[PDB]
Amino acid sequence: WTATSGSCKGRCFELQEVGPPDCRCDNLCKSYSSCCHDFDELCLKTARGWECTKDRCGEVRNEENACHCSEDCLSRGDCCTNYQVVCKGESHWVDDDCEEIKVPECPAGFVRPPLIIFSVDGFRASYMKKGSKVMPNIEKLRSCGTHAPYMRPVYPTKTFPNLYTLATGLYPESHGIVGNSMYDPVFDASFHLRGREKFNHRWWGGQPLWITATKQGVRAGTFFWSVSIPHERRILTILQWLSLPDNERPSVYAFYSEQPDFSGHKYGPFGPEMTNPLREIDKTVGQLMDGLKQLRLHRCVNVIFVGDHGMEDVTCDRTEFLSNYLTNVDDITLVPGTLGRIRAKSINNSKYDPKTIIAALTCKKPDQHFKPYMKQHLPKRLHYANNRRIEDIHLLVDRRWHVARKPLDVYKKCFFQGDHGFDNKVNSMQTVFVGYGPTFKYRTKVPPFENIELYNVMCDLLGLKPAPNNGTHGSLNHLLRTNTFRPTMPDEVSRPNYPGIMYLQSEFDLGCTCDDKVENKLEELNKRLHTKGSTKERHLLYGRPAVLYRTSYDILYHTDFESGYSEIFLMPLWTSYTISKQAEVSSIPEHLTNCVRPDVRVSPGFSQNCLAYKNDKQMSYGFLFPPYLSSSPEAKYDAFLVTNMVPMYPAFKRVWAYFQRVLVKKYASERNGVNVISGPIFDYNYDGLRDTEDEIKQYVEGSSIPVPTHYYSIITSCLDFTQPADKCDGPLSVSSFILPHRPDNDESCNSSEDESKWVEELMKMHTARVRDIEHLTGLDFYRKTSRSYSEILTLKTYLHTYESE
Ligand SMILES: *[C@@H]1O[C@H](CO)[C@@H](O[C@@H]2O[C@H](CO)[C@@H](O[C@@H]3O[C@H](CO[C@H]4O[C@H](CO)[C@@H](O)[C@H](O[C@H]5O[C@H](CO)[C@@H](O)[C@H](O)[C@@H]5O[C@H]5O[C@H](CO)[C@@H](O)[C@H](O)[C@@H]5O)[C@@H]4O)[C@@H](O)[C@H](O[C@H]4O[C@H](CO)[C@@H](O)[C@H](O)[C@@H]4O[C@H]4O[C@H](CO)[C@@H](O)[C@H](O)[C@@H]4O)[C@@H]3O)[C@H](O)[C@H]2NC(C)=O)[C@H](O)[C@H]1NC(C)=O
Ligand SMILES: C[C@]12CN(C(=O)OCc3ccc(OC(F)(F)F)cc3)C[C@@H]1CN(C(=O)c1ccc(S(N)(=O)=O)cc1)C2
Ligand SMILES: [Ca+2]
Ligand SMILES: [Cl-]
Ligand SMILES: [K+]
Ligand code: NA
Ligand SMILES: [Zn+2]
Repeated sequence: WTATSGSCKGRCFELQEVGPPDCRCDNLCKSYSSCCHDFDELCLKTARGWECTKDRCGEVRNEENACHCSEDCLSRGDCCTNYQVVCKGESHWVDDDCEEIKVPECPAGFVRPPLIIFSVDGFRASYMKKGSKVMPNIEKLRSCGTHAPYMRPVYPTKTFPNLYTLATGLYPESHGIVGNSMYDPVFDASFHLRGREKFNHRWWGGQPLWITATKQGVRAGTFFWSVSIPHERRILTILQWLSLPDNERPSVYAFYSEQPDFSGHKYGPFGPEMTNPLREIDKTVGQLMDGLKQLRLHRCVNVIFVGDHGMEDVTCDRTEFLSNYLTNVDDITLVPGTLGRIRAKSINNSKYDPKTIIAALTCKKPDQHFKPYMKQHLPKRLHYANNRRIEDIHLLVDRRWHVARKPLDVYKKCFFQGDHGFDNKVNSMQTVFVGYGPTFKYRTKVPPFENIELYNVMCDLLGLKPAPNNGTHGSLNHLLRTNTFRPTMPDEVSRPNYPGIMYLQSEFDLGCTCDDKVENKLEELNKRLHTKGSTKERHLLYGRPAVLYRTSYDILYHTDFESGYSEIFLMPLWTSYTISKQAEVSSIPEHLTNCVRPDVRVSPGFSQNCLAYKNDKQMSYGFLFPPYLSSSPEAKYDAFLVTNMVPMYPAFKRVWAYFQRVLVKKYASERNGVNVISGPIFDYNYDGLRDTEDEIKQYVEGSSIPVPTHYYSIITSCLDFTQPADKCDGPLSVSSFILPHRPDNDESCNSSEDESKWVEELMKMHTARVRDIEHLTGLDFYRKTSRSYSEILTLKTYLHTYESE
């Protein structure tokens, strides 16, 4: 109930919300059915439109007008945005040359440059180039300020998950808004685009920027605008707020546009109808900048122009139907569209089985345009699993397609030509970032980055301490002229041991054998030096990784590789090796096929054993440093040490062997040498974070050898590929992956073919940031380079995407 009989007199777009049944005058009262009776009349004036004309100049203040052209309007803070242009012979902001803003130029009483976030729904990254002729204001912001060629949204690339990720710095799995539509089984409640449940605070986790600001004494404009408030009015309201007295004036503001998304859905991302929405957004940017200029704020405010996601061509006819795969289609609930999420229609039905639903959906049709996953098997880069609102069964839908339950769902609901929501690596899903103002750099292009990073930067812009989030604070320092955040490297928590030779061969009873009993003073000081770290500068190029948790581990040196060997997990946490352009690939000699050798530096009690692998009929083993890349027949024996062994399903060994035999050398050839760090990952609770030992769900049968959920590799080289990886004077180039360690290759539909037809495709799908690996392992990489730490942070957030131009 609202007693809608109070009044908005002098309260129009009030900043503090009043509590029902008292009537509201804030920019959200409409959405709650709570506005006072006179809200439209007082607060939503439209008379005479949005612009001054020659004949309105110096008019007598008529309070009924939408905006004003009277002499007193500047001091009132309510002129039309083109007032000075029409009536005072001023130029529009867009017509002025750009001039570097070296320092904030702010009216007296401003304690900090205000921040204005101008968010545009569905603004695909290529609109910047393709619509440039019709967006002169946006283009000026872009070329004069700091811009990225695109910004990566989060998955799913829908509006709510992305705007709330912008506001919090969190992955959807952590902030809780995991789609535009959700069921939370704990609440037994559903979240929908339409309706009232979405307003309940229990959906919205983390701490969004407006709450972070308020808690730390920085006042915020109210971020959300009711759909019926026209754009012109939103701008005028922001401009009016900026005229409040110092003690009342917010420092941070948000504008949101439903365009171009609204039209993109109807006409497709490049429909001829899309030009007008782009012109109209540009005109709105023009109104804001002209309005700031009138208030002498155009060289004081930092403006961020940011999108939530792009838009792809998608039509009704490109829909896959679950009714073409499943017999039991009525026993499931599907969240449909550009992603799929499946659960049982009824929790009382004990005949529901996810294993058989997944199998019925797996590689069933030659050109199948979706792929089913258990959520924990989704690419780790999507960070889309650790939330009870995310159903166990997920369908990743190919770009340009939909998934629906039954045909009736599509024609009893072609309307649309655009949609979005797909995998956040998809080119058409990328969106925009421009920063313009005193605190951003001048005429600077920065590489693409992810929208989870922006919260930290928005906090830096406002002098706020960010709540804990998934950005990597300092990774976007290169966007900023000042207010940079200068982090220190995390402290190493565990120091390694450096074991020498301590065990005799006969102390080991591991059930392992090797054909290695064949017998030199010249070459015997040589082997000793190698085991003491003589070649370590070659193979460990960026320092050893730091272990950021409490554990017991040994550094092990070898001719061709160095490893940090965990006495707790019985295998390396990391193995580091460098492969030059010139390196040669050899085979595993016949006599050494099943060779595993005790490591006399490491106790039998802290070693794996071959008997466990023999007994475990499902599980085989692989090696972290690849025997194929040994530098000499003699060095090859090191690759067969029990301390280089890791557990691997036979199906996974197909993947791993092709990576090690073919791909590593291919990259070294293409990149002029590579440094590789590989290792296991254990993430049994799929939270993106390193497991402790007591979280491990699977061991090699009859042993304490834990089975990894994933294997990573970090592959580093010189960005200037004229220099070899091991003699690089400047910036680095990296690509990484986190491959799922699975007992089958059901994910790859072409896996009965030769590994040259499917393995690299699988690896590309599981591309990762070094930072993703850092979370999953508790390791910190690149500790010793000649590069600045912020540069290294940017490198650690880099994702190699494998999309074309
Ligand atoms: C991305 O960045 C984010 C933010 O930094 C990272 O997420 C953090 O990770 C931490 C480790 O997982 C986690 O710390 C835990 O906090 C628990 C208290 O949680 C509440 O308080 C915070 C602070 O305000 C709040 O943010 C939380 O909000 C969550 O939950 C509500 C709903 O309940 C949601 O509205 C909200 O969206 C958010 O949900 C997300 O996180 C939760 C986990 O908290 C997930 O379950 C959800 O799926 C969702 O993803 C909370 O309101 C605290 O209780 C934990 O302490 C336990 O573990 C420690 C280990 O140190 C142990 O010693 C303690 O005893 C305790 O164990 C006890 O409880 C266990 C479980 O019941 C039980 O098994 C034991 O026996 C014990 O009884 C823990 O410290 C932190 O909460 C989140 N923060 C956020 C916002 O998500 C994230 O990791 C980053 N991602 C990556 C890949 O890097
Ligand atoms: C919620 C809302 C955005 N809103 C609003 O005023 O937002 C202000 C804001 C600005 C910046 C923020 O973050 C920051 F500053 F950090 F960048 C956060 C919020 C009103 C719109 C209603 N909405 C929809 O109806 C809607 C629209 C489209 C889709 S779809 N089909 O997925 O495209 C789905 C739903 C979206
Ligand atoms: Ca984990
Ligand atoms: Cl959704
Ligand atoms: K076996
Ligand atoms: Na297969
Ligand atoms: Zn949309």
